[PDB]
Amino acid sequence: RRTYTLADYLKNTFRVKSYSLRWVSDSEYLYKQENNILLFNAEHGNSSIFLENSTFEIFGDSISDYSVSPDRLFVLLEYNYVKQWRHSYTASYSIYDLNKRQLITEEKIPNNTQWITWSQEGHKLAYVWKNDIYVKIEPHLPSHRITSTGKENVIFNGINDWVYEEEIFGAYSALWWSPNGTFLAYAQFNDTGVPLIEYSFYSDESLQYPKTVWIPYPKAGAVNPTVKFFIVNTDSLSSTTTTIPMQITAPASVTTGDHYLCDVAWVSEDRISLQWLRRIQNYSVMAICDYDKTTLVWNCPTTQEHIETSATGWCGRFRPAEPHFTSDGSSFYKIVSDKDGYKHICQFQKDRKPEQVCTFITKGAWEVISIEALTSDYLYYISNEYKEMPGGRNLYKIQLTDHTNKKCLSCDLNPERCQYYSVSLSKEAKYYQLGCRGPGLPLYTLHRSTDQKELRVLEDNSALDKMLQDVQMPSKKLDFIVLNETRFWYQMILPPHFDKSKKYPLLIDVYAGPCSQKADAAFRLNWATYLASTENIIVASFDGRGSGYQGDKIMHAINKRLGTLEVEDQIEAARQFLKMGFVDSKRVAIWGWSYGGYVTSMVLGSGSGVFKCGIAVAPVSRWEYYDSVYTERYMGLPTPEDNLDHYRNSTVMSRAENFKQVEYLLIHGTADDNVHFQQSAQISKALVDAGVDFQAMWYTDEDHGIASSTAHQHIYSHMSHFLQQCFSLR
Amino acid sequence: RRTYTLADYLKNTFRVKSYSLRWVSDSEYLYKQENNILLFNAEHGNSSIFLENSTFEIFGDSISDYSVSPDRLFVLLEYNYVKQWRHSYTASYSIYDLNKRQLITEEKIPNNTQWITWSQEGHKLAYVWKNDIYVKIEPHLPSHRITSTGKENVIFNGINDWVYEEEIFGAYSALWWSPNGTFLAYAQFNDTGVPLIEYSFYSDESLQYPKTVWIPYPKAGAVNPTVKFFIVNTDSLSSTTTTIPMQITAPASVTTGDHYLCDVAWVSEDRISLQWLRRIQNYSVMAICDYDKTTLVWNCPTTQEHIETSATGWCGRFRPAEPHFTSDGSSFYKIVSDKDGYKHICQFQKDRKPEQVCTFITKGAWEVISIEALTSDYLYYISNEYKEMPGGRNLYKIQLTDHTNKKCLSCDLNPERCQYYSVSLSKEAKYYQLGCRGPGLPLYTLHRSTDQKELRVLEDNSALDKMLQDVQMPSKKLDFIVLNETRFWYQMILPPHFDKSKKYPLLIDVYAGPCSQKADAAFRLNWATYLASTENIIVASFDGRGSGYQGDKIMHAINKRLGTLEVEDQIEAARQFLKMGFVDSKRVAIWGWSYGGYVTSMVLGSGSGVFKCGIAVAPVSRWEYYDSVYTERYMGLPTPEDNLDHYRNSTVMSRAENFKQVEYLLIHGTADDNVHFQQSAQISKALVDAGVDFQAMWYTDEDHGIASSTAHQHIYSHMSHFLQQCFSLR
Ligand SMILES: *[C@@H](N)[C@@H]1CC[C@H](C#C)N1C(=O)[C@@H](N)C1CCCC1
Repeated sequence: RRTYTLADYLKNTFRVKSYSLRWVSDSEYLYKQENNILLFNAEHGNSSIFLENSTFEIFGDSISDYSVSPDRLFVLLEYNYVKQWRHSYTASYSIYDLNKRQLITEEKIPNNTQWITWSQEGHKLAYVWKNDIYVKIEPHLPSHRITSTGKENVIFNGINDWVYEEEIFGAYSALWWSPNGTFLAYAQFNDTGVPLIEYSFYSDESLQYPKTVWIPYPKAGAVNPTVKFFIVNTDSLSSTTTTIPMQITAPASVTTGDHYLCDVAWVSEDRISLQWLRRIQNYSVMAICDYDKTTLVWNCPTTQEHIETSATGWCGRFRPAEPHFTSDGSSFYKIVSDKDGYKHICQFQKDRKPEQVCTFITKGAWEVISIEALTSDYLYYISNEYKEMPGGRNLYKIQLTDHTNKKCLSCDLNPERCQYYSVSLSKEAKYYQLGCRGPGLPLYTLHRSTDQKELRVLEDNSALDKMLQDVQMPSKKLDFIVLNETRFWYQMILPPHFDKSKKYPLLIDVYAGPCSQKADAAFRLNWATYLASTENIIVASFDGRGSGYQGDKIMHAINKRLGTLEVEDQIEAARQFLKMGFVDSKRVAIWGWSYGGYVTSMVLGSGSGVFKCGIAVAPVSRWEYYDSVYTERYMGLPTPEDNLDHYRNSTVMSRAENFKQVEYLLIHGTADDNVHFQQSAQISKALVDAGVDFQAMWYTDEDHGIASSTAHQHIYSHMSHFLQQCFSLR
Repeated sequence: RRTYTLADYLKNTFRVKSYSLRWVSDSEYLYKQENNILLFNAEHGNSSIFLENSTFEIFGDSISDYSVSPDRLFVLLEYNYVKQWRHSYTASYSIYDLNKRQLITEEKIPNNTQWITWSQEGHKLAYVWKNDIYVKIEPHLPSHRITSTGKENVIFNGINDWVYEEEIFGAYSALWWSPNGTFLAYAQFNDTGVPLIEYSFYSDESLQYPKTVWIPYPKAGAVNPTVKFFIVNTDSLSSTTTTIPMQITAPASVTTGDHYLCDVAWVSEDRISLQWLRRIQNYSVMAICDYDKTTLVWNCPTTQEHIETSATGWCGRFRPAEPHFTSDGSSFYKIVSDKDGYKHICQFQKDRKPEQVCTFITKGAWEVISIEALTSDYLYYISNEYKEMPGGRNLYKIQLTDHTNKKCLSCDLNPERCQYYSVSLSKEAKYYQLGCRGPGLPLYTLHRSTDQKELRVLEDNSALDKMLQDVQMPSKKLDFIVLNETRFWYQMILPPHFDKSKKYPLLIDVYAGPCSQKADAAFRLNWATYLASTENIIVASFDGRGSGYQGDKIMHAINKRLGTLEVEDQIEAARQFLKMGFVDSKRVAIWGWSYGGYVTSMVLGSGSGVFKCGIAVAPVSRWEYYDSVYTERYMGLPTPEDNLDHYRNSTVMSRAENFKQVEYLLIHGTADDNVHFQQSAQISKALVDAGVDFQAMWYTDEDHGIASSTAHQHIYSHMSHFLQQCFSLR
């Protein structure tokens, strides 16, 4: 009869396993086992050593990661990893020759690389160092410098600047090898007119004078970085001191004013697909470009233009979805909202057709989460269609030649244990591995695409299961309440022997940002687990308006006015929970991180009287402080000629007064390059001028995630005690 | 039966009056009455209007202050005051012609002056603007630019750089008019090699991007600014486009390495006195310089050198005391430690004499606080001699011609009400005003120097007295405990009907920095008053080793090792207090600001088990972070060749562990240019790595004094609740 301690959480007492494989072909994959990379034969467990407990130990214990060339001939050894922003980071590398069985030592690779990657084919390498792109046709050979315009915080070649890395692409990389590795496409960013944000860094107590970090960061309405797209021919390198990359210029309907590069996708090797977006993400264009053999130039004829548009809000969930072309690149499938506002799959022809560019292959009041693979006859995707649960994830498949032949491949398997699947098909969809993140303990299995014969079970958390037997785990209800005649899903983490007649304190876990989803069928062991299993607190989340994957009617509901409906609906959800009975209305709280911290703060400052206390970590206090790409996507420009008013209305400080009726805890990281601290600093100041007492806590040199070990532990313990004090427990 | 509320303190319910006069001659003074400057006749209350309720109102309500030329012909009107550091600030000025009865409008004075002042004689003005010195022989006339080397954060002409303003001179000014206004002496500082500290400023929530303030600030051991001393001849100005100032060069025994300018003092008009100090304040030299009429140059012959030295610690209390020359400038009196280490008054002859430069005029185990005036026959000073109370202040006087004719002039007056006097003699000591800060309510009276006949009572707080009748005011014991065979004074603010048999919670109010004094006989209405009158908390302070005015044996006890004895003795004092009975050992706290916050933190982190909780505001966490002039004066240089070890031993972070046994509250101001925040940031981080929970609070854009109105209120309320929570009250 043991509970789930805060220590169980902080020390990670109960490890949850998984099976992260790396398809190397249509029939074999790689898998790390006891610091050994093994090659597995999907079909017969037939295994085999690929890299030993050994190898990795040479470069000390600093071996951050590894990357096997596609032709399985060499292996990249990452080490001396140094983080920088969400995805950026710099490591040192070593190429290990599998065949010759030793480390290539000749033409090494810069001891401070910002990015590196093999071609899709052989053993070609492209890496960015000092903001410049370099190429090595083969591992033993010398580097060919592709660019030289590179310069810190000014010119980025092959890597994204801060805002692009964070809001557009999602990674540091801005390189794209064409299939058959003939070309190498890359983007270039000029951060010149972009303003700077400059926070302090204290470092070891031995540093006598604190450093200062500057970053070209564009806040709402500020001048943004600029782009340029190039494609350099890899094959000529050996016969020149320099090659002259060819530039593609965004489509006219985008060049008139500020705009961004949305996504890159190689169709074939003489055809590439680029997606562009206007600064006001109202409009989007996806041009298809062909390589002219004669004049050695790329053409992006307006006939292959393709326009995406939204009269309700913005394009895509967080940006236009990616296209998936056929072999002959004659057509492509892409997820777009249908006549009803439901993100579905439809076909396109390379050449645009007058208001008929699409033919939907999917219909219904549910949405396609993502396209997973496109065979010559099949299109495997993932949707939240099954059991009308927008919070669930299942793997479907449609026969191209017959859109009727639609079959779910995960819906049966374990309806009880699994309702949230993650997938991963082999190079040519011959086999497919399934990741059950579903309600119960995560379950990984691999099947044979043909008949779905579950070849075997790769990982069932039997171990974690035996362990959790001696612990009083909490439960998780995932249902939905209905407001103004609409389904609105929510979830609750119920403490152990939860008795519907007694009354418990309630903690609302918030996010509620555009296209967010907190109510789902995924298994987790987090802080909320400890809060229910040991403090008997009910932790609930509610996906209200402007959220999830339930159509644009719900998502675009927030458009041009954040800090409105999503906040309100969060309060309503609490009301409703109270009406369910088992909630001690005298002890109801709410917390959130980043966007969630904003809503938390906006709820606490609404004076609805419904909440006692709350905690906001790295909150946003007013949209002018946040970056352009994100903010503007929903708020437009902060100008009288546009949406300045809603900007100035959705301020947290403008609600300082109402905080007198609440115990508030504001937490922020000192080195937060994302949500600047200026944000919380502006809040504390607002409350101080209002004469409202509250509790604060800064985390010296912590990121936007306050995730260093010691900090992570400290911030959760401190938040626990805050709730304990607030709920009269502790 | 009403108590003294936290509101009584914060809103300043009970105003304490005073009488701030401005001697205009040996017989008349100025006094502000209902926004009217009145001229009073010391002798017969004979008054008279000098400036009206009027005048001041023209320049709106922005009239920051006023300054009457010595020849009472014009008045300076300060307005548009903008603070910057402790004493620095910039205002706008207007010269008001008393005679012509209107504002001089012609040759105005720069709308952003950094400093200004009349000559000691007529109506000459010298002011610094844009770091350059300017002169106006008379108010209606045009400015004569004296310097032009001026440049922000680099070259300072006539004003002090940050460290000098803060640690050496105590004011922004670096100008000195000679008597008879012929010359104008000034110092010039080059901040060139001095490193920068750069904190952020957020300002109104409308500022989209936070500013950054940089300041050339030299931390312990860092490169210091450099000095140069000039004297320009004011009389030539009218006959040149430019004048060439003459430079005086510090004495040889100081020029070998880093050093500072200690103090400037004009002896006569052909003789000036400069005091210099080595970077290691072990040594000091006070040269006397004469103006050569022939070669038009100043000479500072080594024969008039004069050397001050300390084999126990540093020179002076916070720097060498100032000299007080005779009329004919043949001799001068200055406060220096005697053979026993007691700061006393002794005579010097312009020319130094081989190890006999001094002749003490004072002896005893008490010290002379300061010299107040030097007549042709009398020397008025202030000491803590009376009743062997080092915490008391009395005005004495000695007949020069007979050192026996020593008489105290304030010791009788009101032994009950007054034990802490402040003085102020007329231009030639014909009359003298007394300021009773003593035990009881402050009492101001003026007397006639001849026989001390108290002419009248200028201010007795009868008003405040009538008011405090209906309030249960706390008492204040000022006694001393004896440790290791030595007197050590302490004081306690006892709650109203204090009953020696019951038991109260204890709050130690700390400072305990070198030459500090918290135990004195001065009347005050502060936070501690509220804490006793309404929370029944005993607030006590203790002057232990390395403190007050009780000889160098006690003061220099800390030398080369801060964060030692002064911390310990503070704990001992608590022990002793407990042994006195009336202290609930289960509820003992301790707080402090700046230096006090350091000791508080060092005590809490000592694991002595004696304290429950504590509060540290803008603390120092390790001496390498604090500035050079201050730190080095007691710690030397942070180098292995000197005192690096004691620097690294006295760290607050090195005691993180021991904080597990304490409720700690760390508070810091965001725009603290004095104690950088880097300090608290380094502490929070230390505790977080130690896994020690604690409470924090930052004050957005607040100074080192967190003294803006809203902030001041907020920080005390928050501290109150912290103690309330800690002491189980609230
Ligand atoms: C906190 N999560 C901040 C607050 C605003 C925005 C959101 C949501 N945000 C981000 O960090 C975003 N970059 C966000 C990360 C995942 C999708 C976009």
